[PDB]
Amino acid sequence: MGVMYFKKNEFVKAKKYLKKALEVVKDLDPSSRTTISIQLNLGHTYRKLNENEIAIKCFRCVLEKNDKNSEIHCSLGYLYLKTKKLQKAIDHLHKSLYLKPNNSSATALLKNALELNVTL
Amino acid sequence: QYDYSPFCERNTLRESRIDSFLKAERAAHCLVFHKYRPDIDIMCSMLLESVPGCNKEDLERLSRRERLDDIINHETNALKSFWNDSGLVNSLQSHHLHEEYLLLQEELKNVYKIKCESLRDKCRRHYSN
Amino acid sequence: LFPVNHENGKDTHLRGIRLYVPSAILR
Amino acid sequence: IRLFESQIPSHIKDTMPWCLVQLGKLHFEIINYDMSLKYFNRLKDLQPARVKDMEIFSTLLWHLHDKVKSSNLANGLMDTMPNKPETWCCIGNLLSLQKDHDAAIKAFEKATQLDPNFAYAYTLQGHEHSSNDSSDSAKTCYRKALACDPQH
Amino acid sequence: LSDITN
Repeated sequence: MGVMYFKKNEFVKAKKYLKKALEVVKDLDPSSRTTISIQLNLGHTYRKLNENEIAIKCFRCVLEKNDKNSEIHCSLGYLYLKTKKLQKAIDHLHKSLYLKPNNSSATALLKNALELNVTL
Repeated sequence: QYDYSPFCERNTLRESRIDSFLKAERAAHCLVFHKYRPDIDIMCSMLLESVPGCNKEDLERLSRRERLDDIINHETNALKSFWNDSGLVNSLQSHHLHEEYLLLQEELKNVYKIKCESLRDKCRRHYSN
Repeated sequence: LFPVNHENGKDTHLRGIRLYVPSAILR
Repeated sequence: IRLFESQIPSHIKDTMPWCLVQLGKLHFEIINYDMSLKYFNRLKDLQPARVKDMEIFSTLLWHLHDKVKSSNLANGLMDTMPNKPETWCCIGNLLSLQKDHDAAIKAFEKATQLDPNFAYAYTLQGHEHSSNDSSDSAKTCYRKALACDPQH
Repeated sequence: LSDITN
């Protein structure tokens, strides 16, 4: 339901439904590819909700539970470049390149991050 | 009655195996004990009692931290050590001792060798293996 | 193409073939 | 280096293998090639069969084109530990010093396979790939080299 | 030797 409310460009109710899903599954079973999906979807909603700190913490948690995920690292770089944390942004981008060398948006993201860092 | 609980944790064993184990066990013990049931009884200066290939004299030397007939004595003695006191050597005819002796040091000498490169070439072994 | 071999052969080998074209620091 | 000169006694400085390694690496960073070699030779005198980090010595001796010393060090390092990535990276550095470089690339990739978290083998691969006149492989290797070590 | 001619 949260995913479909997100797809319907109605983020506020998707957010609350995903929060309810997370709080139901919070106590039990941190593993088993369910909390991973919950946290990833909730962080995506928050990054589309323009609130970034909570999205970052959720993405960090799911990264801790699963490191080999190129998309997670691209999302981390997106969030870090949205803020002015250029070092974390570039570190997560180079890692994402490490997991998957042929990434389309990642090359342009790295170029933009490096030019911004040099001009800074 | 003869106890067979340790031989098979299954509480019931078919009678053919009961005699199969009882007959086999008594013979095995009688070989070791003499160079009766198992359940009635299981029983029966340098610490070192025995080592493969050493006679009693070798033990005493350790404790101190140390022509045809004559060769025949050396013929038998080497096989005393290698065969761990085998009783069949006395039943072997004399001329059958010679060829096994010649093969004895031959196979032993082969062990001594076994027990005892350019940079480009020697890297291939690691890659290919 | 190799339409025919020597002394009325049938098949043909090829031992070698090559193609040729023209055209301070920190380690 | 000034702290070495002032705050380090000479007897400790010229005896401690870690001081020799650190001083050689530091003088490498200041691009002082002559200074580093005569202390790394002393380090080898203390113990020939030590690995830790010979990537620095391999990088220096590639520039100095000392083929015989590199050959001796590569032979000894492989004979001691075959699974250490530093020995394989030294061997590949020697191979690139000689002439052929495809087998050097393969040896470097094998060294990276021994330990995926060795960034210097990655950056050495990338630096070598420039000699191959190939960029896309070089650029991907450089990026994956940066992934391992953020501050390189 | 093969390559037998007609």
